[PDB]
Amino acid sequence: HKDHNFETLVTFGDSYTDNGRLGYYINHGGKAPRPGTMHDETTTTASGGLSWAQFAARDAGATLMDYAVSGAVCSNQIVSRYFDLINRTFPAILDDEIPSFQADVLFKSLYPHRTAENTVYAVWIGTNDLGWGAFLSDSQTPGKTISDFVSCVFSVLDHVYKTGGRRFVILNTVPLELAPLYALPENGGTLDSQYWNTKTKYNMTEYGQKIREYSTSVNTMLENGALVMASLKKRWPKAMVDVFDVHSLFNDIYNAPTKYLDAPHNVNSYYHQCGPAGSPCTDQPGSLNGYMWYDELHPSNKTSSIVARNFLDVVAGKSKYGTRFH
Ligand SMILES: *[C@@H]1O[C@H](CO)[C@@H](O[C@@H]2O[C@H](CO)[C@@H](O)[C@H](O)[C@H]2NC(C)=O)[C@H](O)[C@H]1NC(C)=O
Ligand SMILES: *[C@@H]1O[C@H](CO)[C@@H](O)[C@H](O)[C@H]1NC(C)=O
Ligand SMILES: *[C@@H]1O[C@H](CO)[C@@H](O)[C@H](O)[C@H]1NC(C)=O
Ligand SMILES: [K+]
Repeated sequence: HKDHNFETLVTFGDSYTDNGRLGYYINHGGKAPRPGTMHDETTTTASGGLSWAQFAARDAGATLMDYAVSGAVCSNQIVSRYFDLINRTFPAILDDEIPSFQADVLFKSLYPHRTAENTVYAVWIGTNDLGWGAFLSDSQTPGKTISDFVSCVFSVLDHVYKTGGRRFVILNTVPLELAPLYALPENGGTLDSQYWNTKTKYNMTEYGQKIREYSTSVNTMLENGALVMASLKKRWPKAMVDVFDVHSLFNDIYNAPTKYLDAPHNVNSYYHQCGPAGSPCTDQPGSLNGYMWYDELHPSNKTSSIVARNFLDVVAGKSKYGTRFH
């Protein structure tokens, strides 16, 4: 615990990170928690267990403030999706998560001693922005591009910086073409999915290559844009900005699953298999620790634990997956 040089982990993102906040919106009339209150934490997330942020905070002996909301995009002004269950859009980072955090930091009951040195701020967003019903189906605000998505991520860091945060980690986009949702059926991919219930009406090869181009392009722009902003444009004076190349880590797990997963070392299918309505559902035999993917879109709790251990290495300034900018 004392081997990790922070006391508080603040996370922004989507269902890869969420530890109960969409559940709050669902159960409280589609409204965020009141300022100075957090949602109830769950230990059963979209991973089938803990999210990476929970593994990381537990191993660091850190308090987790997890503002991630399942379904989120970076900015609803760029692209949004309607969640009928809450009678509004899925919450987004700029529109919903950041305003919550900005209100909460004024409460000592939540943030007893938040300093530039003792708090790490992480953002992991893009899975929904780049995917079906968003940029992949050209559903964004007309004229917006994936370059505007990258600009939004840096705007998240501006808002954190403005509150006095200085230690930033951007987690880049995963290889979404390897998620069974976007993979070809011949390689374990879904047919019609709860996340894309018309997938089989499309050239699945073309859409999977398009999401590879979008994700790799965003990853190039996140790393070199962060370098420009941090090192040339003076955008975050005296901040430390890490980029965690979780894209390479996902490829490493996918390509060598016997090094990372328990039997059956499955990377191309998914543990929890639902019909295209999202119901009914069957779990595969054997351990969840033997699956890269809890479902066709979400990394397993086992994959999430691997993300967490590498994240802590990135925060320590000693990781093959970390690039640090002062
Ligand atoms: C991921 O979550 C699964 C499911 O909860 C965990 O696996 C089980 O762990 C318990 C405690 O060891 C066992 O008794 C069960 O037999 C397992 N399966 C079920 C259905 O409960 C797994 O340990 C978690 N992995 C990580 C890395 O946290
Ligand atoms: C959405 O609106 C319906 C009907 O107006 C209502 O019954 C329901 O409680 C709303 N959902 C949320 C989470 O507010
Ligand atoms: C589907 O997309 C792939 C990848 O671009 C292409 O090679 C193939 O010709 C396409 N098939 C059809 C029927 O359009
Ligand atoms: K610590």
